[PDB]
Amino acid sequence: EVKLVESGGGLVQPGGSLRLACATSGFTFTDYYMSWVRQPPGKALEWLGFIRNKAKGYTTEYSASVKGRFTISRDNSQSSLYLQMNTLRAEDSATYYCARDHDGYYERFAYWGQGTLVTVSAAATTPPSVYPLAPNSMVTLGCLVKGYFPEPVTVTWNSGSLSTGVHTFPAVLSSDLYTLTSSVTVPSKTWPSETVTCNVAHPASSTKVDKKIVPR
Amino acid sequence: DIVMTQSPSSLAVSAGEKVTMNCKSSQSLLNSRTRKNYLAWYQQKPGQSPKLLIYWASTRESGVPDRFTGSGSGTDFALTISSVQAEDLAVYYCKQSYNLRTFGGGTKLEIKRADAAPTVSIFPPSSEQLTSGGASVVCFLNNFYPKDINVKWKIDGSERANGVLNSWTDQDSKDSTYSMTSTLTLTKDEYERHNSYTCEASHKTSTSPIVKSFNRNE
Ligand SMILES: C=CCO[C@]1(C(=O)O)C[C@@H](O[C@]2(C(=O)O)C[C@@H](O[C@]3(C(=O)O)C[C@@H](O)[C@@H](O)[C@@H]([C@H](O)CO)O3)[C@@H](O)[C@@H]([C@H](O)CO)O2)[C@@H](O)[C@@H]([C@H](O)CO)O1
Ligand SMILES: [Zn+2]
Repeated sequence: EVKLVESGGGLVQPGGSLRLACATSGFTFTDYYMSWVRQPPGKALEWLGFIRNKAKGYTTEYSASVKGRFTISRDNSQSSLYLQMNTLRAEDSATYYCARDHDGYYERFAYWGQGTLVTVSAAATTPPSVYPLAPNSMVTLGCLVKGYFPEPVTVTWNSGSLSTGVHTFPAVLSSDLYTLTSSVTVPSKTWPSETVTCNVAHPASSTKVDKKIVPR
Repeated sequence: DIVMTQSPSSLAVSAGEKVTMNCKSSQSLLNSRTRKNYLAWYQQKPGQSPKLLIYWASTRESGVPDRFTGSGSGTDFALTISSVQAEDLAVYYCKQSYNLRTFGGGTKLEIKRADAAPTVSIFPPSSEQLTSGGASVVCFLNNFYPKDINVKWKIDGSERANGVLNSWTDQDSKDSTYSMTSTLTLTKDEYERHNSYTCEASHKTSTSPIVKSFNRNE
């Protein structure tokens, strides 16, 4: 299938630089224009620029908001797309996606990466503490994932094998540290008789934690 | 400058109803040559990447349910959902590609459903957190409607407002409910000074608060 995958996202100091990369497969790379698009948390998509296909000789265009500060380039031998970002400021904090643009007929972004989150801040990387939230028909368990920076963190329950009845609440920032929690609801048949574990990852500190919810 | 604007900024619609959302360009997006309007519609569900629904104004991307219809021409465009389903919850963006590309500001579509009262549970601080010197007490208010809800924390029967952070999830793609977390954070020393820890949930589905409590004498 068509696969687009951004990477390189993370914490960078205001005034600093960062380059993202976008790995693609499943289609003829040189045929396509490629675009970058960003979305600050909670806000609208914004188109940033593109680099044209072979026929048009891989020229680049930028939106006025990043022209002269961002550079796009591609590696056709590898089917890769890049974004060089410079003199970053807080307004640049956003999830950045690449998307498959024009092939010379269809006017459409048919395909999009999962996105990679960039945070522009002077605040330091801090790993989360992870705490078990333990207490009839249905029973509700949780994990409290507290004090981390920057975003994101992922939380799954039993390695992704518990999916429904999951609520992960949007982190809230206080004093330059985020906190979030996740809840899962399972029939008390299943618990504690059968284990429940939350798996928390914090890629900025490479943190991997499992917390078994044990009855008090 | 091609300026793209969308309206309404947000709206709520019950399942089965019609939804119309509009997209306005500041200059025509009709390539007089080809007679195609360079306007696409995208759908971004909560937590996901945007996804293509329509291009060239009215051409429906394969895989996209037929209840979605793009229409319009020149500077005015609409996306109409003939019969909304619970999974259609999302922000919808239009995007011109006539001169480079520019997204509109988006229309956030919420689902209206019947009122539903919240399921509340409370959790004491973990021994791991306490021994490190903090105490967070957590209430989940799960699967309710509408979104507006109030929680008050009572410690030994009295109200406390300092230290409480709330966070609502995006609406659920399946049942159209919200859920919210309320977290009260104390130091170990203050947590150890009291016994009754009470989370009270006030929602329009009842005149009577839903109250979940635990006493620190475990
Ligand atoms: C405005 C001049 C148009 O000349 C056309 C015509 O239809 O009148 C269109 C030309 O379009 C292309 C082409 O070689 O196919 C492609 C254009 O793509 C882009 C761009 O690279 O900026 C990107 C597309 O998404 C879209 O935004 C278009 C615009 O809507 C303008 O068409 O621009 C572009 O690369 C033009 C190029 O500027 C021409 O020098 O070329 C093309 O089909 C010509 C034809 O070669 C001669 O009649 O017709
Ligand atoms: Zn006290």
